[PDB]
Amino acid sequence: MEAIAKYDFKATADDELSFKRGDILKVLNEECDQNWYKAELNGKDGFIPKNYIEMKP
Amino acid sequence: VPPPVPPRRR
Repeated sequence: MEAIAKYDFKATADDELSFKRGDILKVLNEECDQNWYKAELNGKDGFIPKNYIEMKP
Repeated sequence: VPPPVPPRRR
């Protein structure tokens, strides 16, 4: 899924990763939280909130 | 002012 950050977000944990308002993410998985997506950025992969991004699968 | 982030604990 083409994930696009609507806002600037700094992770809160080691499992999560940061993005700046406008990053292009790569959603590799989603199979639990209807609040956290496991996407890819900056040579890393982690959890990101669905309310801080505009989804386009 | 970005949204209130969800509680990341299921």
